[PDB]
Amino acid sequence: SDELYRQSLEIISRYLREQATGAKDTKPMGRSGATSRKALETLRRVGDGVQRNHETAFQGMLRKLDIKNEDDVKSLSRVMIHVFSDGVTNWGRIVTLISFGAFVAKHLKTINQESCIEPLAESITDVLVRTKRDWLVKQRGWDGFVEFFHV
Amino acid sequence: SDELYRQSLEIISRYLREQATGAKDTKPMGRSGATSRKALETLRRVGDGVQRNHETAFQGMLRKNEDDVKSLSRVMIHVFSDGVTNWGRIVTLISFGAFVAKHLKTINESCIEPLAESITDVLVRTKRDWLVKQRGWDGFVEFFHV
Repeated sequence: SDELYRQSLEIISRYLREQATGAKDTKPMGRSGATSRKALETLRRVGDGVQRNHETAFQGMLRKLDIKNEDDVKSLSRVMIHVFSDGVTNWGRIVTLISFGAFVAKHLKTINQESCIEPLAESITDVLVRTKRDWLVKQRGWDGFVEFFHV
Repeated sequence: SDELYRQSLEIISRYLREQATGAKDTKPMGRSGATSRKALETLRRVGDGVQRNHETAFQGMLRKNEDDVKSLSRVMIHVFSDGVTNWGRIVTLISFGAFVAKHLKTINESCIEPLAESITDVLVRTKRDWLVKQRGWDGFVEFFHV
């Protein structure tokens, strides 16, 4: 029973699969579906923006990770943990994480490997919920996230 | 970070340790150590009781080796999800984990810590919100007061 992990995995998996397939998973949202939806919109705008402002960096990182199969998607946990846990915990870091997640998912759809898009998301979630939990709790979670990127 | 995971891991690992070796880790606890110590004392009491009452079933469960310590995860998750979510089941998990730790303290101490990490992982993941409720280990000690 980890609501934070549940909603996080929902939003993240939805965004990473939507960024790849190009289609919107119109399936009904779970609990706090309003927050999840708004979070998905925020991630759409801000996330795509980040993917456009850091194309070179994401491309080079993807080239360096060399993700060709599911075992690689399993192994990238350590490096992800190392690079992400820079100690500096800001929402821009999170959005960067999920956006590169989406980039990687796109590549994983380019290569015949949509089968790896779902576990990847989990890994991402598994990091964000473990490394920066108490922080996320203190920032009112996704409710803060949305409220942070309001224009 | 995850203070719940940290404190839980400390308490669990230290109980499994003290039970497996007989010695104590005199090194002071981390944050909210006042609660962690009492949690360890409580765990000593009711936990040793639980073991001393469920020895047989415990002896049966271990029948089904550093390569399998990362494998007990699944069956532990399944069996833990079985039954109602009460403090007694958590105490059961920790006590049994302590006995399993004893087994490793006899057949070979190298596999105790990853076991503690597994226990803590299952507990704090499956019963996260229930544990952030009950004020955590504070409520754990409040449950078995006196």
